[PDB]
Amino acid sequence: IQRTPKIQVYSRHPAENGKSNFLNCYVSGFHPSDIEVDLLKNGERIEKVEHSDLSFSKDWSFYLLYYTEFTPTEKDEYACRVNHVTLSQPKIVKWDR
Amino acid sequence: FQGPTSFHVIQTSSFTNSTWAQTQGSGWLDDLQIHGWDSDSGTAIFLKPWSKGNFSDKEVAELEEIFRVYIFGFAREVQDFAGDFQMKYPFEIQGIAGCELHSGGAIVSFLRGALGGLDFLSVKNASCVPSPEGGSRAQKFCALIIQYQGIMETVRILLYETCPRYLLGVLNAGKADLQRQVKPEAWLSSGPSPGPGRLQLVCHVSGFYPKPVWVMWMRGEQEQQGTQLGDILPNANWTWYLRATLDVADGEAAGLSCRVKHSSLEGQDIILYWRGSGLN
Ligand SMILES: *[C@@H]1O[C@H](CO[C@@H]2O[C@@H](C)[C@@H](O)[C@@H](O)[C@@H]2O)[C@@H](O[C@@H]2O[C@H](CO)[C@@H](O[C@@H]3O[C@H](CO[C@H]4O[C@H](CO)[C@@H](O)[C@H](O)[C@@H]4O)[C@@H](O)[C@H](O[C@H]4O[C@H](CO)[C@@H](O)[C@H](O)[C@@H]4O)[C@@H]3O)[C@H](O)[C@H]2NC(C)=O)[C@H](O[C@@H]2O[C@@H](C)[C@@H](O)[C@@H](O)[C@@H]2O)[C@H]1NC(C)=O
Ligand SMILES: CCCCCCCC/C=C\CCCCCCCC(=O)O[C@H](COC(=O)CCCCCCCCCCCCCCC)COP(=O)(O)O
Ligand SMILES: *[C@@H]1O[C@H](CO)[C@@H](O)[C@H](O[C@@H]2O[C@@H](C)[C@@H](O)[C@@H](O)[C@@H]2O)[C@H]1NC(C)=O
Ligand SMILES: *[C@@H]1O[C@H](CO)[C@@H](O)[C@H](O)[C@H]1NC(C)=O
Ligand SMILES: [Cl-]
Ligand SMILES: [Cl-]
Ligand SMILES: [Cl-]
Ligand SMILES: [Cl-]
Ligand code: NA
Repeated sequence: IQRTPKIQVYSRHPAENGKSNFLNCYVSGFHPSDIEVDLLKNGERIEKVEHSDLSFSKDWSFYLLYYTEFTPTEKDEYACRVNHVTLSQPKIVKWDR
Repeated sequence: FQGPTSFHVIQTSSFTNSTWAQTQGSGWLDDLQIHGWDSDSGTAIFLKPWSKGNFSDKEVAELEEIFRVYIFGFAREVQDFAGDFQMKYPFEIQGIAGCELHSGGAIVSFLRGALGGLDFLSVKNASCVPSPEGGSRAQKFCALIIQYQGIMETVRILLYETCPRYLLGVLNAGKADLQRQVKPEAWLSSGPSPGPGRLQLVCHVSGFYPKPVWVMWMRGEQEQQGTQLGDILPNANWTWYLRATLDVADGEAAGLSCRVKHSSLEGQDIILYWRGSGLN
């Protein structure tokens, strides 16, 4: 009856170390609507994160876009962390160029 | 014309228990949000300077009061009839209503409802149609909602008379954003191996607007039928992201290219060339 969120992490531009860019996290296919989404920089919550208002697709599953400006580096690690009623603990999906 | 052809309002009503329920809402031009809605104050948020279309402030304030009275009143009625409808808490109700401009110029209206993520009802010819997934509960809801000629009349006016004029006015008022052209950028990468002796080649296409785009893996002028399109994903600032992948045997990847056709390019297709032995 409940559907767990699908998480897709991608950059707006091709990743180039030291070049400014956008980090997107598309959270979709979930039900019910209540959800918690954070973007992480080396495991720590980014506070300057923008998001779309709740929407849903034709099967009535909900989706959201969360995004932030970032500059990818050799070592900095980025991720999207999601908590939903269907998950025991937050699910973390790492950014991979 | 290019860009969105439809306007729709959405509702997500969450009934946590017998004493608590909240409704989330917004207004959209296909996938582009133009209205926000504050859940507890019951007030609209205008996201673009042209979000009111050609409607006057008066008419917009009138519609806002209609949605506010509807939203608060909907939670009240659901809570009263919850018992009779054998509702177990928590439950979630969704709705979508709007209209669309077709080729030939006809505007078609729609209103759909869901319960628990499943289809519940739809509106056809100003009438409540119960959905099979809704069962006896949807049959009962439609029997009850027609008992109130007021709600019915209002839904009719909003769907078949307000929405078409609103849609034409807002597609005109917003045409500097809705019909702009933004060029994509494209790049190549190698994905995980799909199987023995195979590679996965990825063609990334991002930042384009409007949404229609053509991306194919090629061998010269020959389109590779193995090209798998991913889901068209959103970016910030009303643009899109797409991945077109191809499964190939190693040794057969040389000679491949990715070609992009988009309205904004004006016939000058983007062509990327896969090169061998890590020359990318
Ligand atoms: C916001 O925009 C809407 C769309 O406006 C048009 O498109 C935009 C993008 C701009 O380019 C505008 O300059 C342009 O007007 C407005 O709605 C439209 O308004 C016009 C009136 O201005 C209206 O035209 C009338 O149509 C009736 C017949 O309509 C029936 O039949 C058609 C099919 O034929 C059907 O599609 C309809 O649904 C109806 O069933 C006709 O009798 C009228 O004729 C009379 O007036 C004309 C001069 O206007 C005169 O030459 C004739 O001799 C005769 O007296 C007239 O042509 C459109 O039908 C209507 N479009 C829609 C979808 O509704 C909208 O205007 C407001 O609402 C209208 C319904 C009307 O009450 C107006 O007076 C309102 O201002 C506008 N504003 C708002 C706030 O919505
Ligand atoms: C600037 C913005 C432009 C927007 C342009 C228009 C877009 C509109 C599209 C269609 C939207 C239709 C859905 C809204 C329905 C509102 C109904 C209604 O009467 O709500 C209000 C009052 O409602 C209540 O108090 C009753 C509570 C809700 C009862 C349950 C309703 C179930 C949902 C409708 C299902 C309809 C099925 C059959 C219809 C033919 C306000 O009315 P009024 O002002 O006359 O006092
Ligand atoms: C669409 O709605 C209107 C309500 O105003 C109905 O008149 C239509 O009903 C159909 O036509 C009438 C004249 C009568 O023959 C009736 O039996 C028909 O159902 C209605 N259309 C449909 C198909 O329901
Ligand atoms: C009803 O739901 C709210 C959360 O939505 C909760 O905090 C509250 O405790 C619940 N019931 C009571 C006893 O108020
Ligand atoms: Cl996932
Ligand atoms: Cl055109
Ligand atoms: Cl229609
Ligand atoms: Cl390579
Ligand atoms: Na959880």
